[PDB]
Amino acid sequence: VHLTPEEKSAVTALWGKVNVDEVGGEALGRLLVVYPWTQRFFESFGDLSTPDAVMGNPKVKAHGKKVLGAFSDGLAHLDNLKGTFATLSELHCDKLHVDPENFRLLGNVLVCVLAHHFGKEFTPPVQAAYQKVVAGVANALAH
Amino acid sequence: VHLTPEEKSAVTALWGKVNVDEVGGEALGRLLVVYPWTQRFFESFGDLSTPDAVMGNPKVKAHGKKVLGAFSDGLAHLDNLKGTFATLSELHCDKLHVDPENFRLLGNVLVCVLAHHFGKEFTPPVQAAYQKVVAGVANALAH
Amino acid sequence: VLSPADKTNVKAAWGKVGAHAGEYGAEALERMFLSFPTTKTYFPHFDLSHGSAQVKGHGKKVADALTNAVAHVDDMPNALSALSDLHAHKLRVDPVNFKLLSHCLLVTLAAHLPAEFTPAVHASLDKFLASVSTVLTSKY
Amino acid sequence: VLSPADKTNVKAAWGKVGAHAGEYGAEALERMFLSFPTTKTYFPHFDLSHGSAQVKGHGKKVADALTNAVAHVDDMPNALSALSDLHAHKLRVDPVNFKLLSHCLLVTLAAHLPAEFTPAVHASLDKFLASVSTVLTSKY
Ligand code: HEM
Ligand code: HEM
Ligand code: HEM
Ligand code: HEM
Repeated sequence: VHLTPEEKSAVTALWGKVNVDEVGGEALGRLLVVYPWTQRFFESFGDLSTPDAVMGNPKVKAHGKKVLGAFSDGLAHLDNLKGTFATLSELHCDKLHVDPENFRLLGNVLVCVLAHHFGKEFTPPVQAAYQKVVAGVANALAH
Repeated sequence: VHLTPEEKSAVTALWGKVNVDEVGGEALGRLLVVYPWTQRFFESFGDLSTPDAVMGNPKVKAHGKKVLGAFSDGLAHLDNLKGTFATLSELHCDKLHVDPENFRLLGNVLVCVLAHHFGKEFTPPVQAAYQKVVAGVANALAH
Repeated sequence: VLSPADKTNVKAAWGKVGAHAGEYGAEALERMFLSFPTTKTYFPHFDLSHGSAQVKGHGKKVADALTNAVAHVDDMPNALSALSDLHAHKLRVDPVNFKLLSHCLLVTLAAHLPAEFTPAVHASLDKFLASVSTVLTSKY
Repeated sequence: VLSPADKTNVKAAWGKVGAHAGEYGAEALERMFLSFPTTKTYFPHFDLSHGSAQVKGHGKKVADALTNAVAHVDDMPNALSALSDLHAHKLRVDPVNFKLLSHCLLVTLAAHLPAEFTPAVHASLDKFLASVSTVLTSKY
C-alpha cells in the first residue's frame, strides 16, 4: 500500500491508542449484526440471535482479538501485505470459502468502529489513510 | 490466469472462430444497454437513447472492435496479463475514471455474447474457462 | 421497478422457454457449480456431478419458482415469501451468489434462445432476475 | 424493507442529529471526496477544497433530502422521485458511489454520536441508507 509519510505517521499514531481486546471484538460483532449472512461461518461460536447476544459472546471477542492482531501485523508490514496475508488468504479461500466482498465489509465496519471510538480525532485524512490500509488488507486476503 | 491444457485448448479453439468486428461491438452495445450508467463515458459517441440506436452506432462498433482486440491480445498472453494491461489500466484509472466493477460487468456481458453466438458449443466447462480469463482481464485492468 | 415493456419482454421470453425450464434450471446450476466452486459449499449432501438427478430436481424446483415469479411479477414480494425466509433466515446465502446464479441463468438463456435474446430482452431478463434476487435476499 | 424497530431507531438517531444535518452532510461529502477520488469527477464545476462553501451547500441539500426520507420512510419511492430522475437519468451515477456515500455518512454519524451509535442503530442506519440508495438508483 502506497501512503504518504504523514498518512503512515497518522495511521501509526491512531493505532497506538487502539485497545486490542475491545476494538476487534466490537468490529466482529458489528459485522455479524449488520450483515447477518456472515453468521454462516461463525455458527460454531454459539448464540448469535440478538445483537446483545452477539456483542456478549466471549468466542466472538476472542476471534476479534485474533483478527485485529492480524490487522496489526499487516500494519507493521504495510509494504508486504501480499506476503504477510498469504497463509490467511489460503485459509479463508481453500478451507473457509469466504467471499472476498466480506473482507471489504469487515474493513468498512472496522473503520466505522475506529470512528466511533476516536470521535473528532478521526479526521477525514485519517479516514482516507485507514480506508487505503483496509483495502490493501482486503486485497491481500482476497489474493 | 492458470488454466489446464484442456481449458486452454478449448479457449483458443473457441476464440479462433470469433468474428472480431461483430463480437466486440455487440458486447459494448449490450453493456451500454443493460447498464445505462456506462453511457457517461461514451456520451461523445452520439445517439445512445434507444437500444436499436446503441447497437447501430458506428462509433460503438469501432470501440468494441478495439476492446475485443485488446481482449485477444490478453488472450495470447494469459501468463503476462498484468503486464499487457498496464497501459490500459493506467488509461482507465487515471484519465477515464472507470470503476473496476464495470470491467467485470463487461466481461460477463462478453460471456453472454459468446454463449449467444455459439449456442450448444458453449459448454459449461468452456464457460468456466472463459469466466476465469474474463476475471483475470478484469483484475489486470483494475490495478 | 420493472417497466410494462420489459415485463412483456420477460413474459414472452419465459413463454418461449416453455417446457424446457427444468433442463435450463439444471444447466444453469451446473454452470454455476463449474464456474463458481464456492457456491457448492451450500450443497454438501448433494451429488454435483454432470447429469446428477439431485441437481436436476433442484433445477426443476428453481425453474418452477422462476415460472411462478413470472406469473406473479406484480406481486413477487409475497409470491416468494417462503423462499425469501428459507434463503435469508435458514440457508444464509450471500447475495453475490444470487448475482452469480442470475448470470448463469442469463448465459443459459442466451445459449438456448439465440433469436429471442435481443439486447432489449437481455436487459429485461437481467433486471427481472435482479428483482427476484432482491426479494429472496430481503429478510423479515 | 424496514421494520418498525429499525424505523424507530433511524428516526431517533436522525432526531438526535437534529440541526447539525448540514454540517454532517458536508463532512460526509468531504470524507467521500478524500477517501474516494472517482466520486469528485461528478463535481467538475465545484470547489472541492476544505471549508468550501459549495460543498457546504451541497451537504445541506443532501441532509435535507435525508431528513425528508426519514420523515417519509413509508413512501420513499414517491418522495424521492425527482432525485431518482436526476441521479439516474441525467447524472448517471454509478451505484458504487451511492454505497461509498452511505459508508461515509455512517462514519460521520459514528464520529459525532458515540452513545447513539449502538450496533442496532448502526444496522438500522445501514438499512435506511441502503433503501435510499436503491430508491435513487432505480430507473423508471
Ligand atoms: C480483513 C479481514 C479479515 C482478517 C484480517 C481476518 C483474519 C483472521 C484470523 C487472524 C483468523 C485466525 C486464524 C487462525 O487462528 O488460525 C481468521 C479465521 C477465521 N476467519 Fe477471518 N479475517 C478477516 C475476514 C473474515 C470475514 C469477513 C469472515 C466471515 C464473514 C471471516 C471468517 C473467518 C472464520 C470462520 C475463521 C475461523 C474461525 C474458527 O474456525 O473458529 N474472516 N481470520
Ligand atoms: C473490461 C475490459 C476492457 C477492455 C479490454 C478495454 C479496452 C480498451 C481499449 C483497448 C481502449 C483503447 C481506445 C483508444 O486508445 O482510443 C479503451 C478505451 C476506452 N475504454 Fe475500455 N476496455 C475495457 C473496459 C471498459 C469499460 C467497462 C468501460 C466503461 C464502462 C471502458 C471505457 C473506455 C473509454 C471511455 C475509452 C475511451 C474511448 C474513446 O476515447 O473514444 N472500458 N478500452
Ligand atoms: C436466484 C434465484 C433462486 C431461486 C428462484 C431459488 C429457488 C429455490 C427453490 C424453489 C428451492 C426449493 C425449496 C423447497 O422446495 O422448499 C430452493 C432451495 C435451495 N436453494 Fe435456492 N433459489 C435461488 C437462488 C439460490 C442460490 C444463488 C443459492 C446458493 C448459491 C441457493 C441455494 C439453495 C439451497 C441450499 C437450497 C436447499 C436445497 C436443499 O437443501 O436440498 N438458492 N431454492
Ligand atoms: C443518499 C445519497 C444521496 C442523496 C440524499 C443525494 C441528494 C442530492 C440532492 C438533494 C441534490 C440537489 C439537486 C440539485 O441541487 O440540483 C443532489 C445533487 C447532486 N448529486 Fe446527489 N445525493 C446522493 C448521492 C449522490 C452521490 C453518491 C453522488 C456522486 C458520487 C451524487 C452526485 C450528485 C450531483 C453531481 C449532483 C448535482 C449537484 C449540482 O448540480 O450542483 N449524489 N443530490
